[PDB]
Amino acid sequence: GGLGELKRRLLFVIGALIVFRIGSFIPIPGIDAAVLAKLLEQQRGTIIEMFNMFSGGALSRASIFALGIMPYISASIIIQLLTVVHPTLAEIKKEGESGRRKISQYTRYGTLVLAIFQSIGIATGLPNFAFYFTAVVSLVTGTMFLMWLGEQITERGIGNGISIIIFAGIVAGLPPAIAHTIEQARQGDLHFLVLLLVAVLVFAVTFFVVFVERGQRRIVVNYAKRQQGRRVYAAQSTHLPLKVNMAGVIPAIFASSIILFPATIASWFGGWNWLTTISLYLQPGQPLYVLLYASAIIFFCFFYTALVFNPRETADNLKKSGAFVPGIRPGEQTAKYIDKVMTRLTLVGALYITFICLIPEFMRDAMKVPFYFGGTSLLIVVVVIMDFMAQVQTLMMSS
Amino acid sequence: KAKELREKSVEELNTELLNLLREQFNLRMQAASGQLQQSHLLKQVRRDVARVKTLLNEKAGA
Amino acid sequence: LLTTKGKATVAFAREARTEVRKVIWPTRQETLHTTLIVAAVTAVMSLILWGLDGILVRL
Amino acid sequence: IREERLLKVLRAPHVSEKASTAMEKSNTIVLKVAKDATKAEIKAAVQKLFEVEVEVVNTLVVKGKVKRHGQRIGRRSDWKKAYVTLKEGQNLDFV
RNA sequence: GCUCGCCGGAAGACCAAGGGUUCCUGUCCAACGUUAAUCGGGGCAGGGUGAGUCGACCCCUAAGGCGAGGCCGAAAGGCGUAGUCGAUGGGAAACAGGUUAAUAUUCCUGUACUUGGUGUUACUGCGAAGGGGGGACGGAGAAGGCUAUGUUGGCCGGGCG
Ligand SMILES: [Mg+2]
Ligand SMILES: [Mg+2]
Ligand SMILES: [Mg+2]
Ligand SMILES: [Mg+2]
Ligand SMILES: [Mg+2]
Ligand SMILES: [Mg+2]
Ligand SMILES: [Mg+2]
Ligand SMILES: [Mg+2]
Ligand SMILES: [Mg+2]
Ligand SMILES: [Mg+2]
Ligand SMILES: [Mg+2]
Ligand SMILES: [Mg+2]
Ligand SMILES: [Mg+2]
Ligand SMILES: [Mg+2]
Ligand SMILES: [Mg+2]
Ligand SMILES: [Mg+2]
Ligand SMILES: [Mg+2]
Ligand SMILES: [Mg+2]
Ligand SMILES: [Mg+2]
Ligand SMILES: [Mg+2]
Repeated sequence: GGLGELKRRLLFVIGALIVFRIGSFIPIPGIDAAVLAKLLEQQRGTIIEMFNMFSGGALSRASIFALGIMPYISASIIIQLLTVVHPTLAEIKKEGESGRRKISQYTRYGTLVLAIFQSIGIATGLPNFAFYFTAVVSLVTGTMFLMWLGEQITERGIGNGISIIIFAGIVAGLPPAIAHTIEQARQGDLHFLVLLLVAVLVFAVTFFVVFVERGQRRIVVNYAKRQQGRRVYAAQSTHLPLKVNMAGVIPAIFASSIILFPATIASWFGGWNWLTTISLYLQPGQPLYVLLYASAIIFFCFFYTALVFNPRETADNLKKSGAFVPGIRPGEQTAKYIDKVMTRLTLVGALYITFICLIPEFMRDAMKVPFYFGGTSLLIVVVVIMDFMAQVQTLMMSS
Repeated sequence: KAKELREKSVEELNTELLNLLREQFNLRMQAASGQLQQSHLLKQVRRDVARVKTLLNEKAGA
Repeated sequence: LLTTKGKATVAFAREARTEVRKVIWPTRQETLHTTLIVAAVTAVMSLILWGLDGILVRL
Repeated sequence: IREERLLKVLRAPHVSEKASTAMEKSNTIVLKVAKDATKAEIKAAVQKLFEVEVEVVNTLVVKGKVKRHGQRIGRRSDWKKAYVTLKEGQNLDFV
């Protein structure tokens, strides 16, 4: 960070999420400001506070991106389905640079029209055609600005752009709720025993996540090399350090977009009793929701991690460099081995993740205390810390 | 050690020997699986055992 | 189909345990390392958000 | 058999493709055990320490290869590999 | 990969022996290979040999060896009794199918068998280093009954070029 190279990337990201938080306050019609500021006090539907985390306080206060970049991810999965079932997209996806980036531009162009459609869904069902029109216009202007803004953070900014968009979007929604808690902390209105029990549980859960990350699962690999220069004499044991979750950053945001999609389509109408059947089903006070949610998390984590690594490329690499897993045949069998093993790991990873998601709600149902601490946002925050500290160390090895 | 062990009775010493042997087994078991980062422990236990035995003998020898 | 899904999940649970045996047991030193590292990073992000939004909400 | 002797009998769990295949297909573990250990002693040790019920024990003795470290010719040590078959209900612990 | 040619009572499949990792996979090409080598029975690294029924061990002896005492001999030693060793011989029991890059009558699937130990139940005179039977034995010849096996026909799949 003391190097201007990464420092300007970070001061690009900071500014990007600062105009994210500038666009987060801009009213949907021309000036509805006070009217909306009344409607965002939730005369109905408290859980909409979750919808204000990913949008940077859009459903909290009056913005141009209402769901934020959540439409994009809802497209990012859709095309990713269409790439699988439809062969014609499966050919363009394997096509290298322009072929993969044309699919990403079709994901961007499906995204913007999905923001049009969801602005149609809101401004038809929930709020009310002049208001409807100003709604659709401000919402597509915001989703477009933010989509550009998050493809700029991937390039001239730090790390992955969309990741940091959502991560800092939820990170920047916290301070008022805790400001009120620490103002009531010099009084004692809400007892300090429950709040310090949750204060120690956030910290010990994050600690357990990062302790399960501390001790790894390492596959011992061996190198036998003596260089022909008669100098280097080498028998080397190198661990391949498998982590319980492989970049658990993105499938978290993905799974969250797939939670909030039926909550957008079903709950904005309410005149549909089936839609409200499933959006009440999908309210996270119920075991049914957590079942559908579990299947979602495991499917998206398995699919995404299976996407990331190519165990045949990794094994062939290991073979090229003159490395072997002792006792296992180089080539295909190393592939099958590391793949089966990585599967057996990542499944456990997505499992303990679905548990960090589910448990806080049963804890809040049993206990008197009733969104940031509900298990989704706790996890995404643990992942902001993990992501930033892994990306800092990767370039601290460089610097 | 070895002063501390001389202050123990014979029964206690046998129990001690069993404990040491169990630690030895577990240790080389972890070492074979490549799960043992600290190798030095082996030499520590293996030697401690000897100590115990040398005591047992000397107590049954006098 | 459901009994084969059952036996499959039982096999995947055997795999689970197999990967639990390679899981490292409690250590208090790495506990304090993790603890203080994450406490520090969280304190940094919190001081950023507070230094900004405290003076922003105040105005 | 005395528990002192048992503890010195099992050297190490063996890894390989064939070991893997064995463990998955036949519910069988493969151990590297003492040169002088017997099918009896091995059965006893695995039933004692890993708290599992054993069906049957097969054994073989691998002869050592002949290797050269910096032109010096050594001859590696023979060792006894034991295939151990657990009862089908038994589950596999690694400790 | 497609043609062509050779062996086929062997230039084929499998054992004992003698060797001892040459077996299998990866990788390497200096040396080794009567040439080249990207290949190897070469270098380097990792694997691989699973038995109550196969063999050895074991019980029993042949030739022959050793041999308590013993006889004989300058000394060393030589011979030999009781004994005890010695297979190339006698002595209990497993087959078909599946499977590995590499083992399988050894693993697995199925269906068996043997000899001991212990327990129940019924019946009952048991007991050796001794006694008797058996084990237990040549050459040639013949032809009667068979199977291994093969050919035709029937059947079944496929083919009308
Ligand atoms: Mg068997
Ligand atoms: Mg054997
Ligand atoms: Mg040696
Ligand atoms: Mg001829
Ligand atoms: Mg060689
Ligand atoms: Mg070969
Ligand atoms: Mg050349
Ligand atoms: Mg040459
Ligand atoms: Mg070779
Ligand atoms: Mg036999
Ligand atoms: Mg004789
Ligand atoms: Mg004499
Ligand atoms: Mg004589
Ligand atoms: Mg004899
Ligand atoms: Mg013979
Ligand atoms: Mg015989
Ligand atoms: Mg073969
Ligand atoms: Mg007789
Ligand atoms: Mg005759
Ligand atoms: Mg016939």
